[PDB]
Amino acid sequence: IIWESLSVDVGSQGNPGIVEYKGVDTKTGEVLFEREPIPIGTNNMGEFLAIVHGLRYLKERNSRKPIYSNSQTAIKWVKDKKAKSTLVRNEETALIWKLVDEAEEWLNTHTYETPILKWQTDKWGEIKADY
RNA sequence: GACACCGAC
DNA sequence: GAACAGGTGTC
Ligand SMILES: [Cl-]
Ligand code: NA
Repeated sequence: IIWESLSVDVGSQGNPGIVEYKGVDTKTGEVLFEREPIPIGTNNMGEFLAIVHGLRYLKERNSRKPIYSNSQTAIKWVKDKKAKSTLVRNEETALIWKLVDEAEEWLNTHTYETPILKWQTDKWGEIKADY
């Protein structure tokens, strides 16, 4: 474990359903950011937004710490700069799809060296940002 | 299919 | 705390 890191995760009520996410200091569990709930989204959209918010957070603070995510899906989406969600686009899902499109747009207009690391839940237990 | 992840004593 | 039925994604 790279203890000098940011861990991020989604939490939801329903999937699809109400989605939020947070970022914590891996060593302490201190909460560094938390997103206001978004009324309908998916687990994987939330995981993606959490990583990209973490990138933005660390870049603004000139931090070189890595990010841990437990999401193989979201780590791939970030590497690709494309969130390949199945969630239908409708008036109910407009909000989350706007956030996702904006996060992709951030990735296409900024650089980062931040390592995005898979949290190994099977070895290490739940990620520290788990709800 | 395998894997990573997220309502109801 | 501990003991069936879902969706969202990749490989
Ligand atoms: Cl960054
Ligand atoms: Na985890």
